[PDB]
Amino acid sequence: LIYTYCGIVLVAINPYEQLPIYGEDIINAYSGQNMGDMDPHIFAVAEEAYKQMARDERNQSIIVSGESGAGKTVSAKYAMRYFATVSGSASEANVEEKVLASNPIMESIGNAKTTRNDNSSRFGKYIEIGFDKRYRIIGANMRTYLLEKSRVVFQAEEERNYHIFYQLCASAKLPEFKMLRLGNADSFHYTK
Amino acid sequence: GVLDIYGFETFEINSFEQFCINYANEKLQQQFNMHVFKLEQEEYMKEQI
Amino acid sequence: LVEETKQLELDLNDERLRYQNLLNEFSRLEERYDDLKEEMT
Amino acid sequence: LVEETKQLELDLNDERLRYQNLLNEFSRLEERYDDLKEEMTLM
Amino acid sequence: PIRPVNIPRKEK
Amino acid sequence: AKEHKKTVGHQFRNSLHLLMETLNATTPHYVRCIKPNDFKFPFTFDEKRAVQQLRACGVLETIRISAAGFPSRWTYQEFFSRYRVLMKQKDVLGDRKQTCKNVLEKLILDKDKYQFGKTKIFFRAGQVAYLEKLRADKLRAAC
Amino acid sequence: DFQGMLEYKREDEQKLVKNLILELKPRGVAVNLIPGLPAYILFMCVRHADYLNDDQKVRSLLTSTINSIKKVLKKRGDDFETVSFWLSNTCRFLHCLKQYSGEEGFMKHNTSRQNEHCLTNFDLAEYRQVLSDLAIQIYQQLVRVLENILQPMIVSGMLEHETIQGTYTLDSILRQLNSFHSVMCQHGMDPELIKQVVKQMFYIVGAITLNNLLLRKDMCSWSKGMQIRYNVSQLEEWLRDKNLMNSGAKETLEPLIQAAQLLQVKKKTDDDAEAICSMCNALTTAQIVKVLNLYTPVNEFEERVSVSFIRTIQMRLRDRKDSPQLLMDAKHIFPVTFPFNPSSLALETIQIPASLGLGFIARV
Repeated sequence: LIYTYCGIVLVAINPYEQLPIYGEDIINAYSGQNMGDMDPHIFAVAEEAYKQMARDERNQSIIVSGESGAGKTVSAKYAMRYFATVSGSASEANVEEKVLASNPIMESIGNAKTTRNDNSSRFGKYIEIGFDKRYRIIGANMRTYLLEKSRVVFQAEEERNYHIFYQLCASAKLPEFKMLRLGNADSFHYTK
Repeated sequence: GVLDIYGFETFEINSFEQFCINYANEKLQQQFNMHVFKLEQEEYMKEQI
Repeated sequence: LVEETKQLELDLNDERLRYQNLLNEFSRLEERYDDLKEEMT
Repeated sequence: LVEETKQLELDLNDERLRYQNLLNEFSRLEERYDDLKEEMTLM
Repeated sequence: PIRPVNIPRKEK
Repeated sequence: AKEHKKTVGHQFRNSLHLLMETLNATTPHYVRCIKPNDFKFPFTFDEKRAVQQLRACGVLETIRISAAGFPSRWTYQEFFSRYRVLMKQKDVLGDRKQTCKNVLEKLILDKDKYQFGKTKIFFRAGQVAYLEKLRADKLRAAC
Repeated sequence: DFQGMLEYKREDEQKLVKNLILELKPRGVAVNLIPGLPAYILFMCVRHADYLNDDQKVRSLLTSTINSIKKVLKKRGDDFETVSFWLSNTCRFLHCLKQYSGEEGFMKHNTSRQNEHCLTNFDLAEYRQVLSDLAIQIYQQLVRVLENILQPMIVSGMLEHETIQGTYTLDSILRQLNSFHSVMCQHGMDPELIKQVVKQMFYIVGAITLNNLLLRKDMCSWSKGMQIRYNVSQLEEWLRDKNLMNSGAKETLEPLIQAAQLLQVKKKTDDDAEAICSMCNALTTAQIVKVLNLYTPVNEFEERVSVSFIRTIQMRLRDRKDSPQLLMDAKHIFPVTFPFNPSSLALETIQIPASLGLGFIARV
């Protein structure tokens, strides 16, 4: 098991595997359930967030801390998927699909390989998801804080610059990038 | 709102960014402690104890 | 055995024709819904 | 009889499930059509 | 007219 | 010119203030992940990684703080169902609240050990283990 | 002697149907006497129009009937009794249409007096197909309504409640099922349809129970295995009361029974592990490994499951190659069929009651 209640806190362990515990069947099973009655899962805290919306009607916050991009990003993506599945608004569901597909772009432009993690968050991210009177999603909002400065120009041993640099360097063979005169990653001082 | 920040991580060598990371994490922990204290007294006054 | 095989094959044909007819009617209803949505928009 | 009936009834059940699902989407499109009728009556 | 309905006539 | 006068630390402080106000305006929920091992291969746990990451998270401090008070909580119906063996037939009555309170008082001399409540009784560290040990001994002797 | 021709003003024909469909309610004792008064009346009116040989008029009548039934299902679909009564009406209408359309296969087991009432002018096989489709739709809606009613019921009634041998118990579920069975019996379900519906609801409740027990760890106790098995019993003699062992609900139930027995069985030795693998055929390896992983010793003597036992179970049953789905399809709907059930009622002798107020419906 990865999840465990620690008071109100939830604790997880990075399993490095894709366990099927994230099936949408399990997601709808978690729907309409009291806190802690099921086994621990972030689906439970998401359901508790919706229950708090029903009761107090005040905005919710879910905070993840610990290792950078170990279980944080994947858990946040699971939470987003849970919210999209519960709301079930076609245009809005497309909105969270865009958000999820974009998460790689901010990973490329704001995250980099480190000794701790090859996909490690190098900046503080904050994502707001709006809600109408129907408690349905209507929009999203991005906010960033404390981006690393040295990473742009300095890269430690076995540590890369922002993933976008290497991604564009390896993809420099595309015709539309040809006039960019971009070589491989080793051809530039910000990536070698 | 979901908040995604690396936790209490101290590298081998410290810098201004690393100190800012530690201080921000300490502020987050302070908010955690105060809010959980608020909630625990909330439940302690919900019940007759 | 022969009678049951014939009946089951007839049922298969009935299922096929019902499936195709419902597919066609589904396409028609999709067209009508799309046209009404476009008129509203 | 059981062998042959089960052999063909597997496909029978699959086709019947598809039939029922198609009826479900027909109901959904009928609900959408009712919504469009309500919108038209709004004007 | 949501469902195309036809009436077959019996041949006596 | 104000932004250029403001230092990087000042901008970081302002951003922290803004997010702090945003968080305080909302109800928070807290999830933490622990890296089991440095080698990152699946399903393998190391004590050193866990203890260092718990020191970083400081979860142990919250644990001990809750342990100082009454961390363990037990519902009246839950307690009666779990502790029917230690529950005496003569003390069994319609209202399980007072009967279970009396049984707990008989079994546990110190009042401070247990905290009586309207719905659940709260306990200090050792009472759950003490009661479970007594229950197990009684059951095995009877069997 | 009057054959039962139903004469009415065609201009107010819509009024007619809204007197028979919208205005009519299942609570009326008149329809409660003989299940299917609206169906018999509609069929006999169609037969009278066939005597008049008015294809346009019967076409309009059938279209209006279908539209009104759809409108009732839309506005009043939440009512269990209403949808049950309308399903009765549709089933009886289908059976009567089969019995006297003119297909000799249906008259193979029909009385000559009934055969005299057979329609001759024209056939309605395509109308039969449309009616069958609407019957499938109303059946699905009834299943949805039953599931909606039962959804909060099962968790409290089955697992949370402690059986003694918002609060719901096993007896509450039994009473709900008895009320449902009475509702279908009084409305005039075909007994085979009753069996199918009972099988569907049993599958639903079993799947819900399995999902809840699989997702909950504390609920998984060797002590609760006896309670689960005893409840399964209580349900099976409940089925014995209705003599529906032929229905097949027990076949939906064996997954729960296998899970309960597996929990009750001792898991110390691999010699028992092979027997468990043999007996736990219905449940896939995913649920098996999960339930063994999450087992909890309620009492001191019981011990946690060994990882070696887990490995033995995983390697022995790897040959099954089961699907990776963890939870059963709660929304699954089994295919439903409508076998033809002939009615021995004398069509002409049936008369309208005064309660329905069908004065404009003249009997000839």
